[PDB]
Amino acid sequence: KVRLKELESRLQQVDGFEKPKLLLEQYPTRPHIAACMLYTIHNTYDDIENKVVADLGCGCGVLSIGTAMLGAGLCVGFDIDEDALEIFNRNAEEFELTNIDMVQCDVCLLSNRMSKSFDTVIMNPPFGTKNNKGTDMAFLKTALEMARTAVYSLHKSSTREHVQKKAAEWKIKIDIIAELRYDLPASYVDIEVDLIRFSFHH
Amino acid sequence: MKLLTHNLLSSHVRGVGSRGFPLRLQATEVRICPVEFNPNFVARMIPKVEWSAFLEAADNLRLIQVPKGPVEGYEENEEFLRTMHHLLLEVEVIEGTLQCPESGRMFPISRGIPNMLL
Ligand SMILES: C[S@@+](CC[C@H](N)C(=O)[O-])C[C@H]1O[C@@H](n2cnc3c(N)ncnc32)[C@H](O)[C@@H]1O
Repeated sequence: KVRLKELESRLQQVDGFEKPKLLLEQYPTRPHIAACMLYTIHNTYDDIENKVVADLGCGCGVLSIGTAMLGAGLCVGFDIDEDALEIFNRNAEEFELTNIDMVQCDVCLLSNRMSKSFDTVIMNPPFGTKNNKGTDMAFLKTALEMARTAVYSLHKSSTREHVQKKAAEWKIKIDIIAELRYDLPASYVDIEVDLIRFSFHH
Repeated sequence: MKLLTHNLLSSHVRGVGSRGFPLRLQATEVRICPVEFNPNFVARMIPKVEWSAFLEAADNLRLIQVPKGPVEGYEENEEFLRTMHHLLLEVEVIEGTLQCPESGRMFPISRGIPNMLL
């Protein structure tokens, strides 16, 4: 059993972006957020161990590193930026984690080959507007198509009513499991996000 | 890129519609990476593997004696699960290409990472 403080202490040692790309909203998931999110996914919902997990917008890999340490069968990170994946790969090597893979792609443009290809999808998506939609809602639609069992995502608490409305329209189950906050890189202060678990009717 | 990942990226859910096709792998550099053997995980992956895509990719990589499908009582067959663990998780494509069947375009695998970005 990996205790919560140990998990967080390990995730403090994940290296971040050398040159974050502002237009891609590149910043690492904060270790306190990542540890609480992953610990809950594992210990409350048992949605990591022996599962195949996708991390959308995996960045430098904080969420994927933690997922691999909690016993995923395989965690596959997806990111549009080759520079982020190079850092993610180095992190995986420094942690000696071999249950990880990664793919460079635009998450909003994946083919239907990805349909129902993972047990669980986790993500800290970007929020900027793209084609009249928040990018996190485009990530969410993709994640729900990819996931067989559950999606865990972070969305702005100020957008909660919209996320609930879309979940109702999509006939998806939604549960707000935590209200969190973290600071953005100084160049951008506080952001209030919901940790949300999406799941499916049987 | 592991062959389980190739399979995920390649496979379609088979249903009433027409057949989908996998990404064709052509590797130029491979490595072997030990992965901790998780037999419960391997067992639940077996029914999810698209075998034809797995066998095609394994053939390109010059893998041998590859199981041609699930064996009888494979959940209790440690040798079968160990073999499939190695072939699905421990043989990593480092440099190569993935060919898109609808386009003929080649997507590069470099440093083990497929770049599917257009
Ligand atoms: C807030 S960061 C995610 C943090 C990540 N969990 C980490 O620890 O580094 C958002 C990530 O989304 C990626 N991204 C932005 N747009 C994308 C897209 N269309 N497809 C895939 N990744 C994208 C960025 O490159 C960035 O790494």
